[PDB]
Amino acid sequence: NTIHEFKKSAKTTLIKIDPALKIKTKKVNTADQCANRCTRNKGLPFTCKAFVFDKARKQCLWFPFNSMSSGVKKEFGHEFDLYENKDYIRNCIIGKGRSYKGTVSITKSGIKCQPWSSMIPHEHSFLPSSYRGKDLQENYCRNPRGEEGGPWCFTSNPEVRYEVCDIPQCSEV
Amino acid sequence: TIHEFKKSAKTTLIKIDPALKIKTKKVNTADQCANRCTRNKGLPFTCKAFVFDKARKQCLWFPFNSMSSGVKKEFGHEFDLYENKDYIRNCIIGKGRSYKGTVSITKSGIKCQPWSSMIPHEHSFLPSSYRGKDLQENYCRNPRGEEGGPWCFTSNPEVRYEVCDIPQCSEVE
Ligand SMILES: O=C(O)CCc1ccco1
Repeated sequence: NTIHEFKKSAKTTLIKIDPALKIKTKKVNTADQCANRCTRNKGLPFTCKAFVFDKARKQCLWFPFNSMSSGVKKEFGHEFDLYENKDYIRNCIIGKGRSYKGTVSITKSGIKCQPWSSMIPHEHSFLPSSYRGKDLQENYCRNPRGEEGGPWCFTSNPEVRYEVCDIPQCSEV
Repeated sequence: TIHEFKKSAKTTLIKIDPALKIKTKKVNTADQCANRCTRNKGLPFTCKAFVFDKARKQCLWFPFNSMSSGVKKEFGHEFDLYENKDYIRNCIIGKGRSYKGTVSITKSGIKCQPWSSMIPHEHSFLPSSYRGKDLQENYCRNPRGEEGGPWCFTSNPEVRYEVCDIPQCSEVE
C-alpha cells in the first residue's frame, strides 16, 4: 500500500493538449490499486510519474508526466484526485526556491509546519488563494514571495511564528 | 515507512563538523528508526538519514546524509545506512554521472536488471570495478557519463539496455 507515498492534489486531473503524449487507463475498485501499479510500474509502456483516480467512474489514469510537464494542464473535477510520484517532483531548490513544489513540511529545527489554510497557532495573510501558482497547500515549506532565506513555513510551535526549512540547493559548487 | 529510504548495507556516517546535531536511542528494529525519522518526532532537526546498529540495536538519526559536506561514509558490518529519499537529489545535472537516486525503471517502462546479475544480459559493469559510482541494486546509473543520462540493463531479454526517464534539474521552472 504505497498511496501515502504520493503527493495528492484533490479535485484535480490532468489533460494532454499535445495528443502525442501517452496514457493508460483501467477500471478498478480503489485509489490504492492505482498507486500499487504506478509504484511497481507493472504493465505500463512508460515511466509512471503520476496517476488520477476518478471516484465516479472508478478508473485509474496512469501518466508518463505530471502537473509540471510541458504540454499538460490541470483540470478541475469533483470526482478526481491527482497523485504525483515524488521521484518526479524536484526535491532540491533552484535559487531561492520560489518554484519549489516538493513535500518537505518540517523546519530546520525539526518543527512541524502549520498548514497555510490555518490561522492556528499563527494568524497570517499567506492565503492559498492570494498566492496562486505558489502551491501553498497542506503544510509544505514554500517561498511564495521569493525571499532570500529559501522555503519556510509558519510553525506549529506557538512560540516560533516562522522558520526556514532545510532544503538543499540542486547545484552549488 | 522504511521503503521511503535508500538502504546502503554495511555503512555508517561520521561527522567532521562537530556542530552538526545527532540523536541516538536504543531501539528494537531498523523499522522503528524509520518511523521516528519519517514522523520527525522528538528530533531537534530535519531527519535526512539514520543508521541502525544491528549489534547494539541503536538508531542514530542525522540532519545530513552521505552527500552532505562535513561527513564521511565508512564501512562497518553491523551498520545499515538509510537515507531519506526527499534529500537525495532526484534530478540530473549534466549527464547524470553523480545521480544516486532510486529510480529503477527505463523510459519505456521496463524494470531494470540488477547490476550484479548477468541474466538476461551479460556485462562488464561490475560494482567493485566501479567503486564510487553506486552500481547497487537495479538503479538507473551513468557510470561513464554517456549522452542520454542514467540507464540500465533491462529485465526484458530483447532490450539489452535503455535510458531511464530522470528529468534534468533544468527541465522545470
Ligand atoms: O510573519 C509574517 O507574517 C511574515 C511571513 C514571513 C516570514 C519570513 C518572511 O515573511
